[PDB]
Amino acid sequence: MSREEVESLIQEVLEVYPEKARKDRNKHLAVNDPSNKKSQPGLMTIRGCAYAGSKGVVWGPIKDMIHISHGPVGCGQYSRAGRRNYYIGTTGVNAFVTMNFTSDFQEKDIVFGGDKKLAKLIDEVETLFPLNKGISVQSECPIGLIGDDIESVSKVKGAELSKTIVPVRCEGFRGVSQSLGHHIANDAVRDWVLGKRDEDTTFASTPYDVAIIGDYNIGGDAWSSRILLEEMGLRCVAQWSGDGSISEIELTPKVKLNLVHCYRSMNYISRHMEEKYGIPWMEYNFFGPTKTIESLRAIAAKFDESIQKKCEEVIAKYKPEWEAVVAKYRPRLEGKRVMLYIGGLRPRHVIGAYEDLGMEVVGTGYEFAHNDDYDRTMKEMGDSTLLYDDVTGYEFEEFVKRIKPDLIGSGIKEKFIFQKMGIPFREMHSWDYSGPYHGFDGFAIFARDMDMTLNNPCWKKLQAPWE
Amino acid sequence: MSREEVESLIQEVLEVYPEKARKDRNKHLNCIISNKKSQPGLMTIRGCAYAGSKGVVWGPIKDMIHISHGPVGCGQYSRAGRRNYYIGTTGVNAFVTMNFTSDFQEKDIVFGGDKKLAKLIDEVETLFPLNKGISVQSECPIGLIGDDIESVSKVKGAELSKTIVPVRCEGFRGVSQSLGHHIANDAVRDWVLGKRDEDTTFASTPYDVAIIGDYNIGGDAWSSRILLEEMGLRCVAQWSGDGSISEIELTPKVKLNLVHCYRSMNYISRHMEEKYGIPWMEYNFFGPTKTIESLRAIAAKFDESIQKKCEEVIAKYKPEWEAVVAKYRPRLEGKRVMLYIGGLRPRHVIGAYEDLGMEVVGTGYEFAHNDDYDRTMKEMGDSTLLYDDVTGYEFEEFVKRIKPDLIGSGIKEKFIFQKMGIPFREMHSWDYSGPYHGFDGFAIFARDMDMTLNNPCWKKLQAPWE
Amino acid sequence: SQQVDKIKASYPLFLDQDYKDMLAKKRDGFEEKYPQDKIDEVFQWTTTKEYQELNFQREALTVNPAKACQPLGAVLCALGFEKTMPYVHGSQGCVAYFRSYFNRHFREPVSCVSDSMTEDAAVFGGQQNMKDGLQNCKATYKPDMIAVSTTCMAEVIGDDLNAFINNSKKEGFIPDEFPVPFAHTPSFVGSHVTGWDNMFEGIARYFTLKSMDDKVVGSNKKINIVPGFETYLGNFRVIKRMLSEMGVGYSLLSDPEEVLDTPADGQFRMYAGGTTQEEMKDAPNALNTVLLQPWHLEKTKKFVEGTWKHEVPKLNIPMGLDWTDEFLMKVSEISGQPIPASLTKERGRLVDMMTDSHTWLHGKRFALWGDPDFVMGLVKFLLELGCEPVHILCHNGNKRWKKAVDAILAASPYGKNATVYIGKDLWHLRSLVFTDKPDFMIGNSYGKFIQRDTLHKGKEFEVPLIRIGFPIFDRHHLHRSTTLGYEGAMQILTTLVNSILERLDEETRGMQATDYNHDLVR
Amino acid sequence: SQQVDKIKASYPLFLDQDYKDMLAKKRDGFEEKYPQDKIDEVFQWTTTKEYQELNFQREALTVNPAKACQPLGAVLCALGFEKTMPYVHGSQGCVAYFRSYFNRHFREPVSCVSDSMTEDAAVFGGQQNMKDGLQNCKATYKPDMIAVSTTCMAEVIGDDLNAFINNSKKEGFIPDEFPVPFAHTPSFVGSHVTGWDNMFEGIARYFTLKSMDDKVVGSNKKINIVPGFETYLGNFRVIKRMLSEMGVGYSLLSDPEEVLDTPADGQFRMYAGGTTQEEMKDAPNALNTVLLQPWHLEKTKKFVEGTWKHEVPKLNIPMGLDWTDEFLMKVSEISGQPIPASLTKERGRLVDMMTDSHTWLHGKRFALWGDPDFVMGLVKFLLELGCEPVHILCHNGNKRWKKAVDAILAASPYGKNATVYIGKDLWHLRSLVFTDKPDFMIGNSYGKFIQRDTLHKGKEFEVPLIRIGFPIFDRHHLHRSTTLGYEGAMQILTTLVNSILERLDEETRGMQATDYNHDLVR
Ligand code: ICS
Ligand code: ICS
Ligand code: CLF
Ligand code: CLF
Ligand SMILES: [Fe+3]
Ligand SMILES: [Fe+3]
Repeated sequence: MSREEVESLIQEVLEVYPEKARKDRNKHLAVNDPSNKKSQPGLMTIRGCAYAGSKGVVWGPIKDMIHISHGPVGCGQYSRAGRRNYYIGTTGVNAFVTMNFTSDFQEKDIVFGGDKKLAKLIDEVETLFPLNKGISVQSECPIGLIGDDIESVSKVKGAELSKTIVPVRCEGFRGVSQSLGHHIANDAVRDWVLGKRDEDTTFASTPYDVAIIGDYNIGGDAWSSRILLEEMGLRCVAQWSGDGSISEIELTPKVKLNLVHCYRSMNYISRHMEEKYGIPWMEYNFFGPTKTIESLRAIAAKFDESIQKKCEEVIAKYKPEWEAVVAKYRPRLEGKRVMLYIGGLRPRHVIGAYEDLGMEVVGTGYEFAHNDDYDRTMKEMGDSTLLYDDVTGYEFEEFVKRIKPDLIGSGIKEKFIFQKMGIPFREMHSWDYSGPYHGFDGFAIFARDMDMTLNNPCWKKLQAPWE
Repeated sequence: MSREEVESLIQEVLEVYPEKARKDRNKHLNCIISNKKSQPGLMTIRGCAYAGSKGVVWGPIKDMIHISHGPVGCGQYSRAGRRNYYIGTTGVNAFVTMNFTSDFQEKDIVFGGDKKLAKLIDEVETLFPLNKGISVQSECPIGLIGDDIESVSKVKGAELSKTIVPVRCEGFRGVSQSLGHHIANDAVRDWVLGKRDEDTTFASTPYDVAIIGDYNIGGDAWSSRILLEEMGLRCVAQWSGDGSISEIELTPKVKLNLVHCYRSMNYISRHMEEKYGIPWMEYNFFGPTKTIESLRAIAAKFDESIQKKCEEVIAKYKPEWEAVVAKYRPRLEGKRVMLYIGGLRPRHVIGAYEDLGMEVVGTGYEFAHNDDYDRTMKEMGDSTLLYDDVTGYEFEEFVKRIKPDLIGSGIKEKFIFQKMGIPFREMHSWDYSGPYHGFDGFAIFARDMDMTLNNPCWKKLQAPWE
Repeated sequence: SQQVDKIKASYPLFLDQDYKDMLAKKRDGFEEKYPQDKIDEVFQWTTTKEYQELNFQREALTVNPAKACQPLGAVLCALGFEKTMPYVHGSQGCVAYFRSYFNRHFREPVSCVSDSMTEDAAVFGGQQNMKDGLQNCKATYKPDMIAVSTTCMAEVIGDDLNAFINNSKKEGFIPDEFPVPFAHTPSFVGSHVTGWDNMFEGIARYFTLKSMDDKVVGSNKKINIVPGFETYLGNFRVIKRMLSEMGVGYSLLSDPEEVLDTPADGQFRMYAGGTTQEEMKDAPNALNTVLLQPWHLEKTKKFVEGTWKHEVPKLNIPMGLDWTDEFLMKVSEISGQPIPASLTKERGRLVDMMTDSHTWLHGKRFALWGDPDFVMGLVKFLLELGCEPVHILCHNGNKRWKKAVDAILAASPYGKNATVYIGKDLWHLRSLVFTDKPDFMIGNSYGKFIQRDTLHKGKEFEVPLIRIGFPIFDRHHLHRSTTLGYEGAMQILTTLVNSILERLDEETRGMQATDYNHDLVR
Repeated sequence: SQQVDKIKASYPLFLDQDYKDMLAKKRDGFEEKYPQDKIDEVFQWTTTKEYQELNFQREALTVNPAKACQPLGAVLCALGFEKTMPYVHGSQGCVAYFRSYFNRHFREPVSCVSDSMTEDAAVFGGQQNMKDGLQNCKATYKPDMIAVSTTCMAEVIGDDLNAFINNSKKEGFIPDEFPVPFAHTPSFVGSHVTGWDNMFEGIARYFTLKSMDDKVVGSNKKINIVPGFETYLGNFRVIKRMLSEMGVGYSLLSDPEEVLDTPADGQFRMYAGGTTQEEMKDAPNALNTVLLQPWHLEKTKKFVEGTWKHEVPKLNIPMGLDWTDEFLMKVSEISGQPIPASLTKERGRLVDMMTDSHTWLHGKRFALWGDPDFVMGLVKFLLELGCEPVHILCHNGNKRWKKAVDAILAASPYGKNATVYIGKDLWHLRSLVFTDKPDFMIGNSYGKFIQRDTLHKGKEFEVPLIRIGFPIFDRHHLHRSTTLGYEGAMQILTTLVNSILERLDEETRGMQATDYNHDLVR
């Protein structure tokens, strides 16, 4: 499939739209040559809201704090357990990630405000959950619309109880997607948590302290990243929102380097720690052997000879392991074509792992990326591959019908559509209840999963022998 | 249900039969005859001599391997059918729930299975080293084809210093499970019981007893034993219920044999008396009244010490069984039961029912002899119904007229009467509940009769639009 | 490390000694974790009656709820109509969540749009959103009907749906005749079930209200059946099956059976089956309307009685023996169709299963939860089985309902140890299953975390979950089951007795320890 | 001791201290038990490859067989005919056993009689028994037909069934025209499946061998269906349901489904439903005859082809996707009926469930057993699911069968690690699940003792049993399930995925240990 074939496909698809939608969507579909706008109403965007980005993504994973889905019951219920941010803890005692704490707004709270209810709740949280190490209040749509002052309540109650209480104004009507949620969340960490130990000289820093910024530990992804950096002699003082603690966050200003995986969700805070604490940051990729190897090497290069050399040891150690996974899966997956649609990082970052298995990504796209994400993406995709920002359900269905990829990698709302069309589908958010996919150990699982689905005997059994 | 009424029912039911059958069945319906052949084609509830020997007497003996010798059916249908409970590591040192079989194919029928039995004895010995003995339970073909399982047992047994018991309990022998018991009693007597006749090593005490004919159905022997030892006695053996070979060999040293199941065990008891002077007595551990009566009778046989302790035990459980009657009796008061079980239970549970104020309006046995019916007429009410080797047709017709509130019989009867709307309890397997023996057994027995008879489901058999 | 022939996923990869060490170091080094002995102490404390009293005094904090919000039900109601697009006017985050939540439970596509109201609509209203939204949806997804619902954003700013829809028609965004029924579905009033009711009532009003002048109650000779919020495909199919067996003409309003179960045959079908617009228009001509789940269909009842003039029968949800009997007899009455031989047999086969299984079921103690109708039916059935529904919890239940259920309980010896809880949640229930330990829970997937908590206290305190309800996300295809009718009663019975027997097999699977009672036959 | 409010049955009564003490004393004095350390040592020995090799060298000893004897299958065959009494000529012990075995599996009455041959008959034959037997049975239980089989006593002494029945007719004990088909059914040949085959063919012969002159292959335009030894009600049911929705005229020869499921309505029905004598007589006029379980219907095949002149289609048991497709298309061909839209969709739904559940099922390893047709169908379906049928045991399988299955395995990368065992038993299988541990067993209730053994070696060695087959005694109402067709495939698929997911939930229920992977959504 060629250049003006992709261009004519785009026009073909856009023909169905009313003119306004047409003109807009046209700007959001491109063909590659090596964003951040509102969704058009009624077109079945796959996007979520600012609450998803703040509660679901950034704060939710923080293990030992209680997060309050503040507003009506919906938001917190549908997101409860929704995401696979893994963690070690005693849930309901010292850790709370999979629980749904909510202020469960009823009409009296809408009509007269929930700030009073929130103060009551904070006390209730305190009596019933004495081992919590902090609270966050994730505002749902009504909180801002209603004119509550969660900040006042947070300061007052925080003062009274000597707790870190973070107000987060991540109401779903703000921004255009879960992206602004990340930014609001980053700012809330900044304003209410990150400064707490500014005056603590007490932490015994070493020249090798790093923090994993933007790894939410999906299926243990952060754990299989950590092990590698640790083996290379670095100390990870903190994992940002993936099995994360509040103390780890408060300690993050002591480190020597911020290692950013998820640029999109956490570049904001990285920039800030740079300005304020002088801490430099760097982007890395831990999807597949190739990327993991160059990342380990770029990170090692930031330190002194001992680390450069532990790096080389680590790389040598895993060589036989990753080299075996390919010899076993490579022959089963080479030349297959993958279409991706994911959120703000993985649509670009998951290309190298595919290529290590001889696969090609013929189309990719993001829900909520900005243009700096697309600048990064174009480097990674082939000429004439399809790019789609905030794809509509319709557009996606149509692109798939033309391109006929062998495998699609996207979310839970896309899964069952393509499976019914007979295209092997892997969930590229929840790692389809499998994973981790990060690091060398994650590559083995990734390889095995792409293979089991794409080469599954079920895909031959769609059409009945009589039609 | 009056007596002229009962006799009228009896005659009416019999009138379906051809004459030959009618004249025989009339003889078997408070007199009565028992232990005769079943009339062909009439759907007897009885089993065979193999069931009586392997199923009932031998099977429970946990540390021996019991070979169902013949084709594959018998062993298979009897695998763990009976809830004879044991403590042990099954497949290593205990083997009760396993099915061992010589699985006869045509070649073994045409040429005989004696060489295959010799080969499998070797294989048992290879794969199950910790076994303490082997028994060989013959199925129908073994005798018919003229095999000599005795020579195989004697030869191989001598060759391996191992007790190998040949049992001629082929299903064609006798008329029921009953002869199976006897064949099995004689097989113990001839190949096991005498083994320690020259042994002076066992320190007997004046309080050694043995439980004879408690097969530990749902733990029944365990809930019996406890009470006897809490009365001061030492139970050296339990016959066939969590029973082990050494126990059986030690039984010659006891002071007294406590016979629970008279039918199945009287044979070996009488023998122990003749050969060893060991006296035997019958008892009942079903319900508070009987257990009380029994504990006392068994104690009065020894002295004072055992008699004080007997009275201690009685007081020690009086709160418990009285709580049980208080709870359950008002729920079961004046309810009427019809029973049908094997050769003991059809009389022995009567008292236990009466302790909950229920009336047994009918009872009968599969394979009892006249001595059992002698015993049975004392326990049954005036003008109640007796039936020996009841036919399917008869039992159905009796229940339709008698309309009992509860029926207590076996697995082949269960689902018939449940569809008729009558509460049914299995009084062989205890419907996977029990124990029913002793005072702890009484508690469960009481809960079970109530739960079933007063179950909400029985109100629901008729559709409201009908 | 991985061994390429035995690749390990998260479990049990992280159990490898190197991972174990790394995690221990992470903790000790940076997490400032409470000492384990403190954690244990707090855990034991959270199992006490003292924690419980305090847990039960909560007024502002809800922890682990057993309900979701209005538009979720409105969407489910809408999918039940022929070639209809559910449309929620408000913020888009809601639609992503509604679609994902049902996607997880049904394993299928769940189609639904938003009109993406942002910051700016919060000030000036969402009129332009409705105008472009409707047009765009109609053009792109080609539904015959658009069923409009609302998110809390659009509720708080008080958008007049009616005006906006009329203005969209008026400005020519969508043609005048195009069906756009609507409902206001505020997340801060009642729950998901309310949204179903509101939506259905909106749709019924839309096709019927201004047409009543020619409707003769009875002339089509059918009974309408309104299923309510229903997430078991079987329940839908069992109803129609039974009515077809009786030869009863019916008109199930809101069928989402087809579209929640399309075949995987090489094509994705966005719409499938459903109640036709013609069925909804003709629905006043029916002999009567039966509400399968009347405790969350109050608004629909008022409308059907008040406007259609149907004497809605006083029927409970057709769950269990008695209530399935009542359902059938009422249908018989209304339609003059005799209850056929097949249903009589089927009922007796259920009764037969009851007789066979009663000894294991007798006196078993249950904690349970769900929507009000579902819960009361399960309560009823448990009593019929001779079981004890000891903790009955319905977060979204109301006072009158609670009264109705306490009445049901008072009418049976098996209700004596039972308490109904309304407005309470799964953290509340957690206390109750520690302090007054039942044998099993009957609930939705959220229950697993309760079972996990009980196990932590010890094996003897573990309360196993029996997954019946919504949502069920950690098992596959149970959404295909049936809980209504004799069929559903058969399934529930089987699932109860077998959960009991399997647990017993687990407890008696100790070699030489407990396996004396590890019976082959039960 | 007992608490009147909390009465303990055997479990856990005997865990009480005073019983624990009492059992300890009983052992140590009198039992002369091998010491525990030796017991443990022998147990570990029995799990080894060393033990396995000796175990597999057995020529004479069978331990824990996975078959029953012929007359059992004859009885089941016989119960499938209208108002027929099964009658086993020979000794009564057998009949008590046959009835009990089925009573336990079906939880229903099972009616069958014996003639009660004793020692006396061993010397002089069983003629008088047959004479008085038939007469007595006929008068007492009033069947329309008496279907005679044999026990091994009667076989060994060589009673001529034909002559005996003829002499009972001659001598006036039963009417000349009373239907008394027979079959010799030796327990020492084949197994229960063989008994079904012999009985069916006896009944087929009885009704057709003389009448053949007026028979026109095809004239009644039906297809005959012979089910074989079948113990799932859903299987008889699904075959009828599919053929009916396809509009195919058919004649299910020998159907027991009514008499094995008779409502509890205040009556006991000895007889219910079943294949009519008129259908057996009209059966040669069918277009063709389809054998649902061909590997144990050899004699029946020979007769149907040799005497009725039907070209019996070469179809496998309709288990799994491909074999259900092949079945429907062959039926379409013969009947001239198209496969309706409803069946086409049901198959699609089945494939849908496969696509949704494939990631959990992929590469899962199973040990399995049962009858030859059942086992191969289940092998077939496992392969289609992407699962590996590692240990395939069929005690009553033959060499040709083992070849057929090895060919099925050979055609799939999923069959690469699989071995089929014929003439082997469950104590053989117990070694295989130790030395080459699979994830699950698919088997009948005898499998529980293997699970118990694996558990005893350690939790990580436990192989859970998934109960599919016959007999299932320790769960309730599984006899009502389906294993054939798309429906049966859907059920098996759901049971497998869910057994996998229950097991993982057990393994990840450890607070702060394994719970990291105790996901809400799977
Ligand atoms: S945070 Fe972001 S959508 Fe960077 S909101 Fe989303 S666990 Fe995606 S592409 Mo779900 S920017 Fe993380 C993401 Fe990427 S939830 Fe996960 S998979 S790497
Ligand atoms: S042995 Fe007998 S049939 Fe005495 S063969 Fe039978 S476990 Fe019955 S009435 Mo089943 S003479 Fe025991 C008996 Fe009674 S198996 Fe059990 S219940 S007390
Ligand atoms: S964007 Fe929660 S789901 Fe909504 S309707 Fe009122 S309760 Fe229900 Fe984002 S923040 Fe939440 S998810 Fe929406 S509400 Fe806004
Ligand atoms: S009375 Fe056995 S079941 Fe029969 S037919 Fe050959 S195998 Fe089968 Fe008693 S002993 Fe056994 S049970 Fe009978 S056969 Fe005789
Ligand atoms: Fe699906
Ligand atoms: Fe039944």
